[PDB]
Amino acid sequence: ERLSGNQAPSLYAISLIVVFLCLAALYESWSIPFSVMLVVPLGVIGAL
Amino acid sequence: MPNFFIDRPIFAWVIAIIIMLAGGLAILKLPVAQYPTIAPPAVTISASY
Amino acid sequence: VLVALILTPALCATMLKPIAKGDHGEGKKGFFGWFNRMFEKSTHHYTD
Amino acid sequence: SVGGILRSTGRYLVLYLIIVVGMAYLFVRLPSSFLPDEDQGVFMTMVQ
Ligand SMILES: CCCCCCCCCC[N+](C)(C)[O-]
Ligand SMILES: CCCCCCCCCC
Ligand SMILES: CCCCCCCC
Repeated sequence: ERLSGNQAPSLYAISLIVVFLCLAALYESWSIPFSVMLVVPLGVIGAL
Repeated sequence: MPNFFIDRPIFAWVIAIIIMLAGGLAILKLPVAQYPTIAPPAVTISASY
Repeated sequence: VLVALILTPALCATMLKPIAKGDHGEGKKGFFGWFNRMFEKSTHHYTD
Repeated sequence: SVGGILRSTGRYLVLYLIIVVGMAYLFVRLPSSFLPDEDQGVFMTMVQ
């Protein structure tokens, strides 16, 4: 428990960043990806 | 490939940014030293009479 | 070589300012104006 | 039904922010463990 442990929040941050970048390449837009990225909390709410 | 990314400049940026991000995260975990293991390994047998 | 085939061409097509036909920066003001005239002159020396 | 939602637009953006705050609350509220205790068809009794 002491040395290392809680590294999940950083990996979730990296996950969403890389997904946004990959979406940006797919659509060739910095803005359009947000239309997909805004759906994430609509899924997480159900799990919780 | 050049003509592909000439029309797709955001794609070109994405590839570069992902490479840079991967590199940034690597620097945090990468160990630091003067040299790597350049010295050949040794084994010593110690006995007493 | 990957950066030069992917990123560099994309930036050249979007970021580079148009250069007029015949312009070699010989008409620039200050140091860069002097250096361009020096180099253009040095190129003629070399080719000859 | 979707046709009527797009006429409103701004209304459902406020509902979205409540879901994000609702999601944020449940996540903070939810206790955290590693792996649940499983019934393995066996257990031990300590006598001291
Ligand atoms: C470190 C990431 C910064 C990327 C910003 C790129 C957008 C600026 C415009 C450049 N352009 C896309 C026209 O080549
Ligand atoms: C760490 C990831 C940064 C993402 C870059 C976004 C590009 C800006 C668009 C103008
Ligand atoms: C860039 C080199 C210029 C000098 C050429 C030599 C002429 C004698």
